[PDB]
Amino acid sequence: PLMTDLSKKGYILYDNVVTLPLTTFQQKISKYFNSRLFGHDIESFINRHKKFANVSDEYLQYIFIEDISSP
Amino acid sequence: PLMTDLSKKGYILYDNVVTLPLTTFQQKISKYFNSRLFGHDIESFINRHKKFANVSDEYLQYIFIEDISSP
Repeated sequence: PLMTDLSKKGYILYDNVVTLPLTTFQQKISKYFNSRLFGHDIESFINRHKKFANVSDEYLQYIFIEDISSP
Repeated sequence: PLMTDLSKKGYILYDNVVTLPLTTFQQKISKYFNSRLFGHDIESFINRHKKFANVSDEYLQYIFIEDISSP
């Protein structure tokens, strides 16, 4: 139920389904680990885990802890 | 404890790890490095032992004991 307040944290909700844009996730995770040394790991992880609910709607059934931790 | 002389040489300690610039590293080994002769051999050294913080930052976990002694 807290997706309502989660969407107010700079998040976008589509069709009442948690949507994970690819570029935002890649840019956010690129600031923590080296891209060159982990690109194959990232692509292998996403290829075997990604799921799309539409032709263009692609999301990951994963939620971080920082974006949901209360301040 | 060698920070007294390391700082005088213009080097900086990053994450308690000595930093050696790549450009000045290649300056001394210009005669000892050749693309046609030593490039393939030096690649196995570079990829195996040299580690970088990111794409831009470069450092080596080694120092020249003979090159730091005052003549």
